[PDB]
Amino acid sequence: MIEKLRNIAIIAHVDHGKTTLVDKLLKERGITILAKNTANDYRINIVDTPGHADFGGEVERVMSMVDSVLLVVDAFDGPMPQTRFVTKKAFAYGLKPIVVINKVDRPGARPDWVVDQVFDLFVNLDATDEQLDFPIVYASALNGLDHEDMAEDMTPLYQAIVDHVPAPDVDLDGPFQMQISQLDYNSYVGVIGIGRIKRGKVKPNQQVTIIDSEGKTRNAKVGKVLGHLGLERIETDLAEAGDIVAITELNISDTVCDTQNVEALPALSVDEPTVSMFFCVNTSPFCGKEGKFVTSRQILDRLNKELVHNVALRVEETEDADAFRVSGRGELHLSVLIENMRREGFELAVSRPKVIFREIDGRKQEPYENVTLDVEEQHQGSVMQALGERKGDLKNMNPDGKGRVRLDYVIPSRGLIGFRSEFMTMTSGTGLLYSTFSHYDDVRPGEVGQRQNGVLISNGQGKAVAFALFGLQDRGKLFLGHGAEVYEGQIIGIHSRSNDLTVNCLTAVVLVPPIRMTLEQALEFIDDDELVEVTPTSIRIRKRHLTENDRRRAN
Repeated sequence: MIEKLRNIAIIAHVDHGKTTLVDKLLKERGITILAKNTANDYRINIVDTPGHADFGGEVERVMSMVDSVLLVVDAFDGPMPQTRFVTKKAFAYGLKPIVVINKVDRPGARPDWVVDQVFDLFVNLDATDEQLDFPIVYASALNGLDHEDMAEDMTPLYQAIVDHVPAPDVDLDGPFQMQISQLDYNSYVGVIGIGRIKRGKVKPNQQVTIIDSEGKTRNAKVGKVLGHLGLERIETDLAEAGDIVAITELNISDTVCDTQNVEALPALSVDEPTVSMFFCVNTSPFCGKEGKFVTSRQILDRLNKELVHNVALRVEETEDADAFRVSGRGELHLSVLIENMRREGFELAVSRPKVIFREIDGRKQEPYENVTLDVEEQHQGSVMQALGERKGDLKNMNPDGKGRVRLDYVIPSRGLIGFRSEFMTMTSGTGLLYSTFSHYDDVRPGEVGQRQNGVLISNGQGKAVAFALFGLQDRGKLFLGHGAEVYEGQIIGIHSRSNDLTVNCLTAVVLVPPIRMTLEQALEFIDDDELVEVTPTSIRIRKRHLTENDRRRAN
């Protein structure tokens, strides 16, 4: 069995062979088509390499599993460049191609010319080998010159895979050990851990442990691929692209292994998340009113549905039955997921975006971002200073002659959380800034992403009145204007000092117009003891615990 597995991935374009071609070894799929050839039997998994680029690095994860690749290229045309993004990543994991020139039959094809290209745009693609690049199987659909030529254009192909692809360097014995490479979901089945087995064996009930930390759960059902079809399975062992259920929320990169003498799997590799935040069921006094989906049931079902084709997203279950550790490549990764879940009719509450302090070697490495800001020459001071105050060391400034200046800080994500809102206030809109995650340098040390002020909090359900809002705006700025239905817990504006006030919003009358707190703004605002409650219409900000005497109880 073990020295006769061949694991490859395919690549193509629009005049796709693909399937067609993988159909033809026996629209549409996919993951992963387990062909099987013999004159010894060979299992041949043939995993699909997506033409789309979802995000993060979906293709990276695919090639965790495989040891070579099919590169189908149209003879008619030649290797066009959604093939290009993949094949780049395909050589980086040091994989040997098998080029396949499709549809040489069809009467306007340039089979040689193609191969001239399939080096050219291939030698500039880096490898560096190949060379071979052989591979080199001239296929047909409806199956002359070139190779062979040319019996039943079907058997030679089988030989090409088995002679140049090696079986995967894996260990049948030791413990059990599998990386979750891909991951998909169903509304009864659970979440399924699609993987290729790195060590050992899996019975369907067969207890195990899961990692980054200490998730231990029993197994249930463990279906392997077989044709366009995953069948249930009494046991599948090493090397097989075998796909598995019941464990958990199970995640990408996440790894399995015997609950004895193991732990764990490496390979980050470049998609790992930088920010945790809690998504939880809306427990407020509008706790199901302004929009439809609200059961925790509903939300996780939704969250896995993203988790599937969101490679950057990582969802975890809690000590709470109603909450979840949603993690992402960014915060703007999450604000999206949230905002979209608003527009779908979901109603949920979210804890502030606390970062991910991972740790390379000894010291807490934490995440950093290359920030760039474009401002008026007046603001420079008002801007430069505040970022310094956020542990944002300065790289460069290219002051562009006009009267503006460009500033290029690097900051810790931890430290940039909040800034966006205050940056607009300094520059009064003429404040062009955005950043991008850069790398994971060492911790800064000191507590930094922390706001000075405290909030004004209403003390019961009622419509607001200027008989309170006109006199409370002598304490700070308000998030609401006249006649908005609030509750005991709704933060309703920032205070001038750092203490919080449990006030009454209820009991020329000119209220200065309030603040347009956007979703992201309210995320980059709230404390560890506060929450953002999102309905499909409204954005509400509150306190984790709701009555003044419930806050006293805790703090």
